[PDB]
Formats: sequence, C-alpha cells, structure tokens
Amino acid sequence: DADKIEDEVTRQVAQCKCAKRFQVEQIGENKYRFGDSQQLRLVRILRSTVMVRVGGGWMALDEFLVKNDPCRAR
Amino acid sequence: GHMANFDFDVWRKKYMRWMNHKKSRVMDFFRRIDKDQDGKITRQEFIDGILASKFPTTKLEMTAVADIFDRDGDGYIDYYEFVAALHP
Amino acid sequence: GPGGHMANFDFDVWRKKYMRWMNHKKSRVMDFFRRIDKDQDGKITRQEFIDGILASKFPTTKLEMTAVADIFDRDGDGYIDYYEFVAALHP
Ligand SMILES: [Ca+2]
Ligand SMILES: [Ca+2]
Ligand SMILES: [Ca+2]
Ligand SMILES: [Ca+2]
Ligand SMILES: [Zn+2]
Ligand SMILES: [Zn+2]
Repeated sequence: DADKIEDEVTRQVAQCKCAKRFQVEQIGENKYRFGDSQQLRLVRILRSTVMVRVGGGWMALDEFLVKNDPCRAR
Repeated sequence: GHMANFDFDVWRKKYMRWMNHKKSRVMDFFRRIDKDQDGKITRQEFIDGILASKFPTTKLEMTAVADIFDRDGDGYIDYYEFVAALHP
Repeated sequence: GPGGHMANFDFDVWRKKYMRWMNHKKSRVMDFFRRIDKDQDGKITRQEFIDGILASKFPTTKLEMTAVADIFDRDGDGYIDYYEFVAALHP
C-alpha cells in the first residue's frame, strides 16, 4: 500500500491551471520534488491527508500547493 | 505541530510482552479505564492509564502512541481502535 | 508499522528540555556535534546522533530518540548535518 500518497499527489497536482502545469517528480516512496526548479522534500501520510515536510513541521498537501503552485497562490 | 515516524511496533510488542508477562489482559485495562462504560476513552485517560500502570514509558512517547491509537482523530480512543492497534 | 507510524510528537518539549540541560551544564551543542562527527564532514548519521545522546546521560529514551532523529533529519538522507542540527535547536 502507501500508494495513497502518489495517488493524492497526482490527483491534486492535476488541479494546476498553469500553461506550464505544475511539475512534480517522485524520487522515492516518500520523496518528491515540486516546481519548475526545486529541492527534495519528504511526503508522508497521516490518517487520510498527505503531509509534506516544511520548516515548522508538516503541512497539508493542499496548503503546500496553495503556497507553491502559482495558479492557486492568490 | 511536529510529527515523526514513531516506532510503534516496538512500543506495541514491548507492551503486549509486558501485559502477557504481568498476568494482565488489555481489555480488563480498557474496561477499567472506561468508567462511563460506553466503549470510549480520551487520549488523556488512556495515557494516564498507561503511566498509572507504571509500564516503562514516557509522556513524550505516549502522546505519539495515543495519537496512533486514535485512528480517526476524533480525540477518543474507542474499543475497535484499541483492538485494531493491539491486534492487527 | 515495521518502518514507523506517522504521529504527533512534542518535539518542542524535548528540544527545550535538552537546551536547558546543556546550557546550565556548561556544555555547548556545537562541541557535542563535533565530538560525534569524527570524520569532520559536517554530518553525523541518525544512529551516531542517537548513540551520542543516549551515552550523554540526557534523560530520554531510545523510542523518543528514533522520533527525535526523524525530526532532526528534515530530508530523508539518513544523516543529520550541522545545519539541520542548529536549525532544529534554534528556530
Ligand atoms: Ca468513555
Ligand atoms: Ca477515535
Ligand atoms: Ca560524519
Ligand atoms: Ca539530513
Ligand atoms: Zn499552477
Ligand atoms: Zn505497525
């Protein structure tokens, strides 16, 4: 199991409205690179929601994308 | 706001070995802690229960295990969550 | 399960505890890290970090240390570099 991560990710990154649609690459089962150019980030699953590793701890995937995907970054 | 991969298999194996070797059944423990007899105990009642039994463990560990037990996250550890956590 | 359950851990509590300990024990966290870092490349494995702490007689637990080491290691490279160290201890 644990493919719920790669399911949730691809399902939520599909929501991108950019011309160059937001790119995400899977390096490991729990490691992803997000964005036009970027760094390696951890991705785990807590209960139902996906969690990405950020400075102060962990961030919900939707909030992460909201902050890093420009087509949602108000 | 921090979260980590907690070694729950080790805590769990350690706990069941403790209970089994201490002549105790985990459901006597749950029912004992469940005073209102409705099949639920708060994360805190559960933690206080474990620490009260003086099983070797710490509060820092117990917030993590109580988090893992509460599989729905509604704040309460019910009977089925309890069993599922201890008996996969 | 066999590789850890994602769960809430009061890391702030732990690090504060450790900081109080080291600080009023006349010990620098830097010197600790350098002591553990034998090869002097700026990073120490999770296991070397855990062993270093448990040996230091800081009141903690191995089970706590697996989680703590997970947090210190912000990426999943299996090492704790000095930046991860200092940043974790001084947000
Ligand atoms: Ca109850
Ligand atoms: Ca529950
Ligand atoms: Ca080294
Ligand atoms: Ca690292
Ligand atoms: Zn976009
Ligand atoms: Zn498990």
